[PDB]
Amino acid sequence: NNSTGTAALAGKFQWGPAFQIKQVTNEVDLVNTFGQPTAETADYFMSAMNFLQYGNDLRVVRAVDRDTAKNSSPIAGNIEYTISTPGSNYAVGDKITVKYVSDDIETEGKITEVDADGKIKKINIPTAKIIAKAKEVGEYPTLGSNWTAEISSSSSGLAAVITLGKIITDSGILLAEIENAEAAMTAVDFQANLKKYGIPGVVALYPGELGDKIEIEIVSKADYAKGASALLPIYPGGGTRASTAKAVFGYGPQTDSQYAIIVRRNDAIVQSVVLSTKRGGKDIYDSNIYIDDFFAKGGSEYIFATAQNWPEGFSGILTLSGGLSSNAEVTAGDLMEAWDFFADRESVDVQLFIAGSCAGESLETASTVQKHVVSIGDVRQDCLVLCSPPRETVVGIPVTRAVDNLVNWRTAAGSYTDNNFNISSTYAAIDGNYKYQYDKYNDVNRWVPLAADIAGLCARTDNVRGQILNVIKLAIETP
Repeated sequence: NNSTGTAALAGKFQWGPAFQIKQVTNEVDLVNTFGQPTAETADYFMSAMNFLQYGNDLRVVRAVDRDTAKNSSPIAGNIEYTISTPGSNYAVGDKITVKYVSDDIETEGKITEVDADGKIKKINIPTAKIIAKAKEVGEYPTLGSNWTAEISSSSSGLAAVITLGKIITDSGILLAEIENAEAAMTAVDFQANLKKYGIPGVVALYPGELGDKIEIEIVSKADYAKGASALLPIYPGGGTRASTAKAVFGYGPQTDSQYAIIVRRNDAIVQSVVLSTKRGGKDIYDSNIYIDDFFAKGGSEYIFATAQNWPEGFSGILTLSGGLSSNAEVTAGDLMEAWDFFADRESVDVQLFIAGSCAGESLETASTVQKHVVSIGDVRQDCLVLCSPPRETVVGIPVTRAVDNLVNWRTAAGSYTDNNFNISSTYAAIDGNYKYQYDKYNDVNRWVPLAADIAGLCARTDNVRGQILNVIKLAIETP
């Protein structure tokens, strides 16, 4: 395609997919997918963006901390609670009351599952009011000490003991690759709470606080006819809200195990589908609409779900929260794990390697990541690992000091003996100052690794050096 200028980029982004070789072609198409540049993301958004200027195709891989990244979920609003002593002779809509020091805060809780003897098996306490009061008095999400829960005064039956913990802030789920896809959606620990708080397994598709803006609306074949009147409840916040299902769908839920799903971000009805919890079942087109499969195959850009522990006849409003992409602490290695996705010609045909994108990171990682990226093009020898200097070394100081630094770094010598870049590949193209662009998003002038740019400048000229596009200043010039 002029010799198939396929770039390759890996780094931290505001939005997943995490650890996936998702391909990108437009700017407005990468924003859609990994979108705005945060002050922790900048140099990677730019890296891509100002490449797609000379760019046909870009293959990226988002680096997430696997240990602390989180996909927004419906678990992450609820409130710890443990039925210390199941009562007896209780029933199902017996109301529960959460007090703050003998003072009523929430009074809309309610037992929701008993057995034959009235032994309390499951309850549901809305947290809208309490997290409010709790935030308001420093006890968030700690809680516990002055926070108490009693039953109606009273339900038919007696003896019970509910014990309150903290406000759960761990969404309890992270989706990365798809080999693990619903396998994380089906972890004892996760699936556990989906039972405990009687909700379905519906989570945001990509790690990130950006997922908190999603709001699923679920209606079953049951409350679908009453679709207008049916007053869907809101988990975990509380309160209700008139359904909308029949007022958005023509083709309504067919079988009793089919549900209407309406996904919203910012009041926008981002997606609208009908799915089934029973394998095989299809729409009027023999399209397998069994939940687990539908999503298993790029079914939805926004969310991801699993029929497992999906409450029968469940209808309500799910509120995703606790969503948490942490670039906060993506370790250098967490980057190298990512880059590795390209280290075999068997798998990915990628011609160029944007590497300078780490220019800004911890000087150490600035060097050791790239250094390693070179050792991927080296061992594969179907590419160009192009690489740029660390901001530290080139942007602040005057040229006098500037060059001294660069040459020391390229060997060992003075200050950068340790974090050197002392390698020598015929595939290694290093990258020689650092560019000063304007950031149409944050609306600020910003220094970015120049390598990202020259790489697109290659996909161009011949097959894979002529002024660069959007520069407005270079660290050194020229002369």
